[PDB]
Amino acid sequence: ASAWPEEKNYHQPAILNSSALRQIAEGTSISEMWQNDLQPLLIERYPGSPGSYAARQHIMQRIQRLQADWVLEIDTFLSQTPYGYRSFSNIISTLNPTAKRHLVLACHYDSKYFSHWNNRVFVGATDSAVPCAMMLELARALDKKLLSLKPDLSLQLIFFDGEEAFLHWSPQDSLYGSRHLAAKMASTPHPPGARGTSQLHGMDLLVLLDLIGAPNPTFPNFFPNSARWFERLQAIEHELHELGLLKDHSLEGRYFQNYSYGGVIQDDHIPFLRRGVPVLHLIPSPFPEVWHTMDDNEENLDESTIDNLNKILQVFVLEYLHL
Amino acid sequence: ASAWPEEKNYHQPAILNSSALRQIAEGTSISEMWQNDLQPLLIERYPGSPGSYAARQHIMQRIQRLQADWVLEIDTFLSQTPYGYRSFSNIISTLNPTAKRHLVLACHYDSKYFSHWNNRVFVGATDSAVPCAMMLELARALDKKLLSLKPDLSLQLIFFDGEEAFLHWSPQDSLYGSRHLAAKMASTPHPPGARGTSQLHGMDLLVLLDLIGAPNPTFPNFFPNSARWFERLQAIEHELHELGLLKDHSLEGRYFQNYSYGGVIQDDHIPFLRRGVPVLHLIPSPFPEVWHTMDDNEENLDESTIDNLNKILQVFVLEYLHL
Amino acid sequence: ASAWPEEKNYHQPAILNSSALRQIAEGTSISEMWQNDLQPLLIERYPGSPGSYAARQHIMQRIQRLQADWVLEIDTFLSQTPYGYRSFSNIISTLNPTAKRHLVLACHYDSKYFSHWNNRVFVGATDSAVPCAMMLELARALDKKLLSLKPDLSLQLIFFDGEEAFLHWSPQDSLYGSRHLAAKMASTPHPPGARGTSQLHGMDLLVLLDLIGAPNPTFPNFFPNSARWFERLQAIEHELHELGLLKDHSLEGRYFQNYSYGGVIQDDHIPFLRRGVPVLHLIPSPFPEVWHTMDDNEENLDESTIDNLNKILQVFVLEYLHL
Amino acid sequence: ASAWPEEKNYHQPAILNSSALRQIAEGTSISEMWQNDLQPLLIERYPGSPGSYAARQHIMQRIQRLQADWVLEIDTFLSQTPYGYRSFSNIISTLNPTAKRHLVLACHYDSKYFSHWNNRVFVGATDSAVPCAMMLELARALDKKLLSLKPDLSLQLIFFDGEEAFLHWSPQDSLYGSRHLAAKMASTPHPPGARGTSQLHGMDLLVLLDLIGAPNPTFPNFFPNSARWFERLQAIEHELHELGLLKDHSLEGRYFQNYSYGGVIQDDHIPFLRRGVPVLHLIPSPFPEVWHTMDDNEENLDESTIDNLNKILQVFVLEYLHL
Amino acid sequence: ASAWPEEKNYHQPAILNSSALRQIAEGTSISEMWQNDLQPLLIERYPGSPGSYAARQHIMQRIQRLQADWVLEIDTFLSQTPYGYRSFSNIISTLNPTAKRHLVLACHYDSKYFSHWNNRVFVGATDSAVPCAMMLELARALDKKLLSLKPDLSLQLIFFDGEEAFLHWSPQDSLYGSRHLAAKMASTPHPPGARGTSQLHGMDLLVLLDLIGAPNPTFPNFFPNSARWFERLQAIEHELHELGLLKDHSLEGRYFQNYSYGGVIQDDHIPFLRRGVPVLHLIPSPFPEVWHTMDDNEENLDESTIDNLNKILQVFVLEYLHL
Amino acid sequence: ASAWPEEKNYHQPAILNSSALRQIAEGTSISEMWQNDLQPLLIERYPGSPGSYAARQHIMQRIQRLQADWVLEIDTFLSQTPYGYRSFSNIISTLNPTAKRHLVLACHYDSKYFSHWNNRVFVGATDSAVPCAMMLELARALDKKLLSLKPDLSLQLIFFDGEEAFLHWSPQDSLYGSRHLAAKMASTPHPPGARGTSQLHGMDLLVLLDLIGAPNPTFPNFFPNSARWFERLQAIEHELHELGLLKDHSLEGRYFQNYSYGGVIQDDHIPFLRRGVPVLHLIPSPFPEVWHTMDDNEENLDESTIDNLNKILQVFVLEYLHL
Ligand SMILES: Nc1no[n+]([O-])c1C(=O)NCCc1c[nH]cn1
Ligand SMILES: Nc1no[n+]([O-])c1C(=O)NCCc1c[nH]cn1
Ligand SMILES: Nc1no[n+]([O-])c1C(=O)NCCc1c[nH]cn1
Ligand SMILES: Nc1no[n+]([O-])c1C(=O)NCCc1c[nH]cn1
Ligand SMILES: Nc1no[n+]([O-])c1C(=O)NCCc1c[nH]cn1
Ligand SMILES: Nc1no[n+]([O-])c1C(=O)NCCc1c[nH]cn1
Ligand SMILES: [Zn+2]
Ligand SMILES: [Zn+2]
Ligand SMILES: [Zn+2]
Ligand SMILES: [Zn+2]
Ligand SMILES: [Zn+2]
Ligand SMILES: [Zn+2]
Repeated sequence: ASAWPEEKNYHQPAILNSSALRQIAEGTSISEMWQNDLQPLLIERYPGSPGSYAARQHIMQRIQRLQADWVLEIDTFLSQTPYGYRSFSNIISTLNPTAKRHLVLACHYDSKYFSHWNNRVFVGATDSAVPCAMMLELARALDKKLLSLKPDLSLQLIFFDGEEAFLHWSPQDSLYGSRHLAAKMASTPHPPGARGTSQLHGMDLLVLLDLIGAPNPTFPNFFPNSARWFERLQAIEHELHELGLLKDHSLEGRYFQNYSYGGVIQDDHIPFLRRGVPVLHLIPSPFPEVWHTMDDNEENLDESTIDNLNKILQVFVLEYLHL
Repeated sequence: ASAWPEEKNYHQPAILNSSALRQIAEGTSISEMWQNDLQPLLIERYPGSPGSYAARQHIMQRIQRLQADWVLEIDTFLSQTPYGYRSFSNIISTLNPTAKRHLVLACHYDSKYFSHWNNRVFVGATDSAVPCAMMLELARALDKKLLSLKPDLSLQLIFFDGEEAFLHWSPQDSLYGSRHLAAKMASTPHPPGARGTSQLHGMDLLVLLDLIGAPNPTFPNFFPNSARWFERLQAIEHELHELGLLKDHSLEGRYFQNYSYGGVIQDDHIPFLRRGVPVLHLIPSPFPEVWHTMDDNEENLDESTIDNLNKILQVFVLEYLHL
Repeated sequence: ASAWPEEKNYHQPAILNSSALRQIAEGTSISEMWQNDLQPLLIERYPGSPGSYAARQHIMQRIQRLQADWVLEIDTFLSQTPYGYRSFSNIISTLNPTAKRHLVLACHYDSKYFSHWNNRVFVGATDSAVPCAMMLELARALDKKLLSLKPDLSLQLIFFDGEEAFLHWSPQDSLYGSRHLAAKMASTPHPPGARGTSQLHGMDLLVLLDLIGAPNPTFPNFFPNSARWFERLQAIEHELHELGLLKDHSLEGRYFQNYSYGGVIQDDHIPFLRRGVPVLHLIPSPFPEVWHTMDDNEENLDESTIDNLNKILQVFVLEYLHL
Repeated sequence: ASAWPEEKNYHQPAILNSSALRQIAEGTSISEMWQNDLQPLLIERYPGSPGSYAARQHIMQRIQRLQADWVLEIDTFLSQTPYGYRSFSNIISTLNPTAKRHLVLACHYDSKYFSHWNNRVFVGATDSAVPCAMMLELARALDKKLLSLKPDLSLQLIFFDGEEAFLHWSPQDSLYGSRHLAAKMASTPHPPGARGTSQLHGMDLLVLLDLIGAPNPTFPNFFPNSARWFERLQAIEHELHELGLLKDHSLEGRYFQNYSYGGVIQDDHIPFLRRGVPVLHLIPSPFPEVWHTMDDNEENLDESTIDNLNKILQVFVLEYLHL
Repeated sequence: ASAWPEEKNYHQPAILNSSALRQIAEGTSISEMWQNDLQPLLIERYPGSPGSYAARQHIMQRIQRLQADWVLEIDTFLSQTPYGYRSFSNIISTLNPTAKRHLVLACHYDSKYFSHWNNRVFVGATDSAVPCAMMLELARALDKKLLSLKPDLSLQLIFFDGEEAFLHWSPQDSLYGSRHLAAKMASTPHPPGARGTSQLHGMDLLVLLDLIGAPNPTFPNFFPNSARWFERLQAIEHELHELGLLKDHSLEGRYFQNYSYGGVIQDDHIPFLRRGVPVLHLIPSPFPEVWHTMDDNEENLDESTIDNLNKILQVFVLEYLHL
Repeated sequence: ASAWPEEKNYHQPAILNSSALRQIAEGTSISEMWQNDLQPLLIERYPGSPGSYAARQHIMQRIQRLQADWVLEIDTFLSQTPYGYRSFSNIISTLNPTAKRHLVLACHYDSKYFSHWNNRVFVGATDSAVPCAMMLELARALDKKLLSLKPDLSLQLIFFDGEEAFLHWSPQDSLYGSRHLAAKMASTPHPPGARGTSQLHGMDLLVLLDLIGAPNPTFPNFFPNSARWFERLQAIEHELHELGLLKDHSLEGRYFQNYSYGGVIQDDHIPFLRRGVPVLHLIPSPFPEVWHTMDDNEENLDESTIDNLNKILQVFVLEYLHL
C-alpha cells in the first residue's frame, strides 16, 4: 500500500502556550461573527428554497473576502426524497487541495422544513446556523495563520445540504448531502493518479459541529478512534479557563465531560464513519431545549458560550495543523 | 400537504391543579384493578394458546362494560415464525375513530412461551400483564371524563399480540403484532378519503408500557422527539408527591430521572418509530430482577408502585387530552 | 396441516361438449361488451385521477346489475411512489367468499400516466381496458350459470390499481395494487378462524389478463405449475375452431402455441407467484405494436379476436368450475 | 415536470433514401478502420495495465483528429474488487454537451484478465475491441455530417472500463465502469440548473455494442421499450441488401431476425436499464464461438460482416439524428 | 495467484473412437440399473423421513461394493424451513480427494413432500430417482476404467438433499442441501494448505442431472461458459446414433438440440453458478408431463431413453477424464 | 422440542466458600502465565503471517501438556477481505465434546495489522494476547479440578482468528473467524443425530474476553439475558477482596460496577448474539488508553489486575461448572 495514509494514526498536536492562547482569544470577535457571519443565515433555508441560494451565496462571499487560497466548489447534485427527486448543493471550501491529508470541519447549512405556524418560521439557529458561522469566524480569525500553507496536511470546510429530513427521520429521508459526498469521495483517486487511496484516506479527522448555540451544553465522547482528540478539547477548555480567557464559564459546568456515550446518533458523520473515517462529533447530549421548535431562534442563543467554543475550536485547529 | 398532521408538534397540555389531582388519585382503586383487571390475566397466554383467547375475551369484556363509546376491533392476522405460519390477534380499542388525531397507549398481551419447569408456568406479570391492567384501570377511572368525547383528538388503546419471541430474540422472531399493525396503519387513508395522510399521521404519540410492576423502577428518557412529554411525567410525579398522593414514594427514588439513554431497546415501538411516530417508551432500565424467569409472578409485584404509576399516567392522559 | 389447500394440484375440468360450446358462443355479444362494458373505460384513468373514480364506479355498477351474489370490496390503500405517498383502490368482486377455494381472474384498471402530446391522451385500450371489459362480459354471459353457487370452489375478480409505473419501470415503481393485495391476502386467515391457511391457499389459480385487443396475438406458456391449464386453452381454442364458432380465425394463426418462454415478464402476478400461487399469464409475446403509445386506442382493436378470446375464456371458466 | 424529457418516446427517424444510402456506404473504409482504429487496440488492456493507458490514449487521439467539437472527459474513479480497491477510467466523448438529449453509443474498452497460457495473451477482439473501432470509424465517416451540430439532440460515445470480471462473473465483480457512471449521471442536474431532470433523462436510447466481429451473428430483439428501433435496423439491413451495398450477405442469414429473447444478459446496460433508460442491446445470441478463449483474435474476425454492420449502424445514427 | 485453477478453461477431451464407443455401450445394463440401482429408490424420501435414511444407505452400499477408492462423506447439517429447523444429509462420493481438480456429477435424492392422495404416494421417479441411478450405474459400468486413478483431475458425485421445497417454491424454501455445500466448499482451503484457492476452484464443471426418465426429452444449452461441453454431448449422441448403439432413437428427435435458453431455471446449480462454477444443466425443457404429480412413477419411465442417456453420459465422462 | 436445551435458563452456581477461594487464589501464578503463556504471544500475528502459525502452535502446545482430555480442533477456513480471499484458522479446545452443554470462554488471537512505524510493531498485548494467556492459565490452574469431567455440561475454549479489520472497521471487514464459526455451529446437529438442536443450543453462555491488561478497568453490564452472571462477578470480586486475596485492589475501584450500557460494541459475540446465545462481554468501557497504538505492549500491562481478574474468572468457572 501507500506509505502516507497512515500518517494520521500517529499525528500529534503542537500544543500552544499561554502567550499563544491569549492571542487566539484576542483574535475572535463574537460580535463580528454575530452580525457579519450569522445574522444573514437566520432565514428559512430548506433545500431548493430561495434561502438555500441566499445562504450558499453568503457563505462563499464571506470566504472569498479572505486572503488564504480558499478553493470553493459547489457540488449541486440530485437525489430521491419523499416528494420526488430534488436538487441539493453541498458547499466545499478547501485549502491546498493538491495536498494529501486534510483536517475537515463540517456542519449542515440546510434548515429543516416546517409549515409556517402562528406566522412563525423555522430558521434553525442552533440547528445549524451557529455552526455555520462558527466555521466562518474560524476561517477569518485564523486567516493570517492559515496563509502559511502556500507535513503535507491542510484544512477543509464542508457545509452539507439536506441534512434534515423532509418528512420523518429515517435512513432513507436524511443525510442527502452527506451520503452523496461520502460516496463520491470514496471513489475519487487521491492524490490524483493514485490507484488505491481514495479521498477519505486524506480525511484525517472529521470534526462535525451540530446543535450548538444553547447554554450549558455537554458534549459526550462518542468514539474511541478519536477520544485522544476529545481530550485535547477538555484540556484546551481547562487551560483557557484558568487563564481567564473564557466568559461566564465554570469548571463545574465544563462543556467536555469525560462521559462516554454507548448509543448512537444519526448525522452527517455516518456516511463517513461506516467507511472508517475518524470522527469527533461535536453535538451535545442532551439536545437544546428548543430543538426542532420555532423557539430555536437568535433570542435564545447564548453569546458567551458560542464565544467560548469558538475560542476552543480555533485553538484545536491551530494545534492540529501546527500553526 | 394537509394542514392538521402537524397539530402534534405544537400540542401542549392542560396542566391539572391540586383539586384536580386529588380527585384523579381518589378515583383509582389499585385493589379493584388487581382483582377485576389483572388477576384474570395471570395465565399462560402465548399466541394460539387457549389463554390468548381467554385474555382477548377478558380485555374486551372489561372494556364493553364501560360507558364511553369504545369501538373494539380484533385484528386476527397471520405471519411467519420459526415453527411455521401462525395466527395472531391484536386487540384495538378506540374512542372517536372518525377523528384524525389519537393519543395511543399500548402494551403487549401475549406472554413469552416457556416449557413448564418444576411444574411452574410463565405468566409474565410485569411482562406484561400489569401494563394490560394499568390500561384497563385507566379506561375505567376516567370513563366519565372520557364520555365528554361524543381540538379533534382522542384516545386509542392497543394490546399487541406476539411481542415475544418464540425461540430467541431476533428481528425476524419478535414484534409479530406490531410489525403488522404498523404497516397496515401506514397504508390506510386517514381520514377516510385522504390521499396523503396515513393512520400514523393521526398517531400523536405512542406511550408504550412494558415490564412494569416491580419495585423501584427507573425509567430513562429515550428519545428527544418526546422528551418534553417525559418531563411532564417527572413534574406530574413530583407534584403528586408533594401533595401526599403517593404511597411509599421517595423523591430520592423517583421513577422518572433525567437520565438519558443513548443505546436502543427492541420493542413494539420500533415499527412505529422507524416510520417517525413519536414515542414515550415506559420500560425501565434496568429490567425487573425477575425478567424472563418463573419468578415474574403476582407475589413479586409491588402494589404501591403500580398504584403510583397508575395515578401518574391517568393525569398525563387527562392532561394530554385536555380533560 | 389442513386437508383442503391441496385440492387444486389434483383439480380437473369438466370438459364441455359441442352442444355446450355452441351455447357459450351464442351467449356472448362482442357488440354488447364493446358499448356497455368497454367504451366507458377508454378514458384517462391513472391513480388518483377523476377517471380512476369513474372507472371504479363503472365497474361496480356493471357488476351490481347482475343477479349472482357478487360481493364487492373496494380496497383503498396508500403506498409510496416517486412523487410521494398516494392513494390507490383495488376493486375486488367475489362470489361465495365464505368458500375456501377460488379461481381468480384479474387485470389492471389503471392506465399509465402520460403527459398529453399533440392534444392526445393515453387511454390504454389493450393495456388494459379490454381485459377489464372481457372480465365484465364474462360475468354477464355466465350470470345464470354462475347463480348455481348459492367441491367448495368459486370465482373471484380482481381489478388491480397502480399496475403501471409513474416514471420508469422498476421494482419500486410498479405493481402498487398487487404488491399490496398479495401481502394482505398472505396474512389473512382463510377460512376465518384457520391458523395456518392464508388467503392465497384459496387462490387456486391466478388467470391474469393483460395487453389484449390487438390482432394476431401469440400467448406463450410461461410456467409449468400451470401448463396443463394452458393446454386446455389450446384444446378449447381448437375445438371452438373446428366447430365454426370462431371468426376470422386460423389454426395456422392460433393464439395458444406450445412455445415456451424461459425469461420473465414483470406484472401483477409476481407478488402472487413468488409466494407460490399458480399462474396462467395471458399476456402476449410480443406485445402489441401500439404498446405504450397514443396509438393504443379503440380504432386499433380487432373485434374478432377479442370475441374469440372471450368465448375461449368463458369456456375455460365453466370448465374449471364444473358448470 | 419538465416538458422535454418525454421528447424521445415520440421521436421518429428521417429515413434515408437510396442516394443517401449509397453515399454512407461509400464513406466507410473497413480497411482504414482495421489499420488505423482497431489494430492498435488488439493488446492486453485489463484495468490498470499499461494497455489500458495505451488504449485510452489511442481512443482520444483518434477522436481529437476529427473536426467536430468532440468534448472528451476521462472519468477516472475507484471501486472495490476482489483483489482490493482499484482505479478505472471510463472514456466519454460528447458532442453538444450543453444540449438536453443525446443518443448514446457505447462499448467497453477493457479486456478480460487472463493469465498467459502457452505464451498466448487475451486481446479480446470481439469482446470488445471491434466495437471500439466501429464507434471510432462511425465518428470519422460521419465527421462532416456531424459538424452540422454547432430538435435539441446530439450524440455521445461512452467507452466503459471494467466491464469484465476479474475473477468470476457476479453482480459484485462486473460492470465497474457502468455501475459507476449510471449513478453519477442519475445524480447530475441536466440541463445544468434543473431540479428534477437527471442526466439519464437526456439519454434518449443506449445502443450498446458487444461481442461483434465474428461471422454469421444473430442479434435478438431484447426489450419492447426499444423494439421499434430494432425494426429500423432490420429495415436498414434489408434495403442495404437489395441495393447491393453489402458484402457476402444473405437475407437467409440476416443479422437482425425478429426472434425475441425472454431471458436476460448481464452487461453495461443494466445500470442504465433498471433506471429506465431505453436500450438497444447489440450483442449476439449465441456468442461468438471464440468467446473468452485465446482464439478471440484478429485472425478470426470477418471483415465483411464488420463492414456490413458498420454501414448499417452509421445509417441508423444519421437516421436517428436527422442528418 | 496459483497456476492450476485455470487448468479447466483450456481442458479438452480425449475423443473416443468407434471401438471404444462400442465397448462403453456394451458395458451398461439398463436392466441391471433398473433393478439393482433404481427400484430401491422409488420410495417416499422427503428430508427426515425414514426413506431418506433408506435411500442414503442404499446409495452408499451400492458404491462401497465397487472397487475404485470411492471416499464417501455424509454431510448431515441443519437449516431453516417453514416448519422450523430440520436435519438434511447430502451424500458425497469422491475419488482422489487429495487431487485439485474434479469433474462433478450431481442430482438430488430427496423427493418432494406431498400429502397422500387417493392412497397414492409421490416417489419422484424422474425427479429425481432416475438421475440417482444413472450416476450409480455410471460408477459401476466404469469401475474398472476408474481404477486407473490410484493431469491431476478426478471425479466426484454429489447427491444433494433438500432440493425440493416443503411448501411453495421460493429462494428461501429450496436448495437446502446445495446452498449449504456451496458455501462450505467456497470456504475450504483446496488443496489443503492453500491460501486463496477454495474447493470450487477444483470444481471443473458441474454436470447436474434432473427430471430425466421421460420419453422424448429436449435439453437446451443453457450457459455459454459450458456450451463447448454441450456440443460434445450432441456429437456423442450423433456418433452413437450412426453406429447403431442407441435404441428407439431418431436424429429428428435428438435429445441435445442447439436451441438456446435465455431465461432461468432454479435448481441445485445456482449456489454454484452465482459463485462462477461452470455448469452443464441436464434438465429438460419442457419438463416431463408427469412433473410433480403422482403419475411420476416407474410405469411412465422409458427404458430406451434412460439407456441412451446413460451411454452418452458415460462416454462424456471418460472423454472428460481421458480414460 | 428437546427437553435439555433449556437447562441453562435455570442453571445456578455452586458458590464456593472461603476455604475454596483461598485455594483457587493460591493456585494461579501470574508469574508463570506471564513467562510461559503470554510472552510467546507478544509477536506480530495478523492472519496468514508466520506469527499466526507461531501463536496457533504455542496455544495447542501449552494445552496438550495438560492432563484433562482437551480435544483440539483447528478450523482453517477461507473468507473474503478487502485484499481478496484469505486463510484463517480458529482454534477450538473442548472438554467432553460428546456432551450437550458447554460453558464457553473466548478471545481472539489475531493481532490487528499495522505497517511498521518508527521500527515499531503492533503486538496487541491487551488486544488480545493477555486474554489468550488468561484462558491458558485458567486451563492450567484448574487442570486437576477439570479432570473430574471424564449435569451434562462442560467447558470449551475458542480463540478466534481474524477479529480485527484489515483496513477499517466495518461489518464486512471484521469478525472473520466468528462470523464463520457461528454459522457452522448453527448448522451442526447437536448432539450428533439430533434434528432440531444446533450446536449453539449447547452454548450455555459465551464469556468473551477482550482488551484486558490495563490498569483500572471498568466492565459494564451489557445484556440482561446474562446480568445475573455479571452479578456473580461482582460478588466474586467483593468476597475475594474482603479476604485479602487481591492485590492493589480497592472497592472504590472495583472492576465490575453496576453501570449499564445502552449502546453497542461490535466484537466476536455478535454472530452468536443475534442468534440468541447468552453473552457476558468482558471488554472494558472505556478501552485502554493504549488501544490500537504501538504503546499497547508488555511494559504497559499491570500485573496486579491481570492477576486479580485471573483469580475472579477461575472462580466463576468452577462456580458455573460445580467444581
Ligand atoms: N432522534 C430523532 N428524531 O428525529 N430526528 O431528526 C432525530 C435525530 O436524532 N436527528 C439527528 C440530530 C440532528 C437533528 N437536527 C440536526 N441534527
Ligand atoms: N436483550 C434481550 N434479550 O432477549 N430479549 O427479549 C431481549 C430484549 O431486549 N427484549 C425487549 C424487552 C422486552 C422483553 N419482554 C418484554 N419486553
Ligand atoms: N419491459 C418494460 N419496460 O417498461 N415496461 O413497463 C416494461 C414491462 O415489461 N411492463 C410489463 C408489461 C405491461 C406493461 N403494461 C402492462 N403490462
Ligand atoms: N454467462 C456468463 N458467464 O460468464 N460471463 O461473463 C457471462 C456473461 O454473460 N457475460 C456477459 C456478456 C459479455 C462477456 N464479455 C462481454 N460481454
Ligand atoms: N417453476 C416452478 N414452480 O415450482 N417449482 O418447483 C418450479 C421449478 O422451477 N423447480 C425447479 C426444477 C425442479 C423441480 N423439481 C426438480 N427440479
Ligand atoms: N469503534 C471502533 N473503531 O474501530 N474499531 O475497531 C472499533 C471497535 O469498536 N472495535 C471493537 C472492539 C475491539 C477492538 N479490538 C478488539 N476489540
Ligand atoms: Zn435538526
Ligand atoms: Zn418479555
Ligand atoms: Zn402498460
Ligand atoms: Zn467478455
Ligand atoms: Zn421436483
Ligand atoms: Zn483491536
